[PDB]
Amino acid sequence: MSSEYAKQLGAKLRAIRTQQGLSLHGVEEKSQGRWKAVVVGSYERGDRAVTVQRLAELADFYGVPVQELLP
Amino acid sequence: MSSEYAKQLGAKLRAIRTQQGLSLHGVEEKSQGRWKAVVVGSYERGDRAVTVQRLAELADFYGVPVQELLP
Repeated sequence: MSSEYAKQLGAKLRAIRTQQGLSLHGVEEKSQGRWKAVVVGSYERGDRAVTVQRLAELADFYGVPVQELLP
Repeated sequence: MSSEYAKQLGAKLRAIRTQQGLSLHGVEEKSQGRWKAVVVGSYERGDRAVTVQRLAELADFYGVPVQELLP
């Protein structure tokens, strides 16, 4: 994905996370360790590729439609 | 992405395409060549990775919400 797309997708992932009062540590705890803070952080910065499958899994985790996370 | 996820995502991409009466050639024509028949075909079989950005672009092209294409 383009740098801009990855950056914007990561920004929405960060916004949705913070919006429901979760820190990266909080995400790791709530997900029983499935979603590691370091990994989610990398997705949010756009430093690591977020696959469609992963995006769908995160959307479900956060309780929001995939559309809300799309740039 | 898992083989099953890629396969299912491709199946929905194929279903939506055919549903609106477009052949792979038709897609290449309607998209002025942006979406090549060989490439879209590979996405449909799950032989080539479909990025989130690409999925969003295809959803727009087909005129359907991204959700309709998600396994």
